[PDB]
Amino acid sequence: QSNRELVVDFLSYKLSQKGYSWSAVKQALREAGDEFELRYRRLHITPGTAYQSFEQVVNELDGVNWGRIVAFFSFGGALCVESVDKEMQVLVSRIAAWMATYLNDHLEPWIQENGGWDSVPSQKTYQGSYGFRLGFLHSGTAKSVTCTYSPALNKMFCQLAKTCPVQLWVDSTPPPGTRVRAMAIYKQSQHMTEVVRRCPHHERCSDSDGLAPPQHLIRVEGNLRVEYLDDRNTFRHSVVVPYEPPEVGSDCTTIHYNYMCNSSCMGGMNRRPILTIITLEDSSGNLLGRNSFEVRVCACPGRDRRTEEENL
Ligand SMILES: [Zn+2]
Repeated sequence: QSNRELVVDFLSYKLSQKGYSWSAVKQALREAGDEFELRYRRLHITPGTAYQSFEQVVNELDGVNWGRIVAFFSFGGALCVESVDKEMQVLVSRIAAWMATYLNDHLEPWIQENGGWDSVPSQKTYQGSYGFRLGFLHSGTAKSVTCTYSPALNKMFCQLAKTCPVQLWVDSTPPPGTRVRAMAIYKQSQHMTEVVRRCPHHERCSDSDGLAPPQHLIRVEGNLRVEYLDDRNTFRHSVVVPYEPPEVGSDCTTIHYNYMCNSSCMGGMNRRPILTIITLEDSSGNLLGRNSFEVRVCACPGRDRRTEEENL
């Protein structure tokens, strides 16, 4: 229980390589941890679903060898960095605690027996040089609310075709010509290759604003400069608007998104969970920053969020 020095130092080292401070046989793990990274690749994380993502990934890697321990320590390193990227700093100390309770029960008893000292759009969060973060109104879960967001799940519940305000926060103002793109993908791995689109009923219902194509799940409300993309090679849908600096006195910019199809719609999402990816891009289309959040479109956003959070 004092291998804590290994976890508390190895993770703080991977935070050093990215610019974060924590706030013998130590060298040995960093070289392997590093040497494993340049030769590798390397699953969503929320403050509530945090221990779940640790039970799953660590149990899924089937005889413990000297190679998986690096792969496990290195796994906890990316987790703490991505947790801070997602503006979820709280999980860093929690991850070290879980990294201290798995090796103590499952992984070490193998080491004392040895004792030797020698197609799919990515969803990784990047805040980028402009400090790009997402903000949400804290609207509670009373039965009458159009849209609500759950921080414990980083999940937004909204009613169909209702204003979903999403805030863009930046440390510095991106140059003119900057654009903001929204895109939905399926959350589960088995469906991530499938394009999220509207179901036949809502696709052919008289709801068009005259700007969005009838097959697009996500629309932007109140913006004549809105642009809709059906990708030439991935066939994925996205919607982009020009970024505007915050209003007079404000310090965030608010896009009004609409979700035009319900989560349980047969022929569409068919009760499958989706994520919405917001990217900041310049005029030439280079990526400046990316954040994502799960979305569910339902009839009563209030009751569904409270029902989900009461499970935590
Ligand atoms: Zn539908």
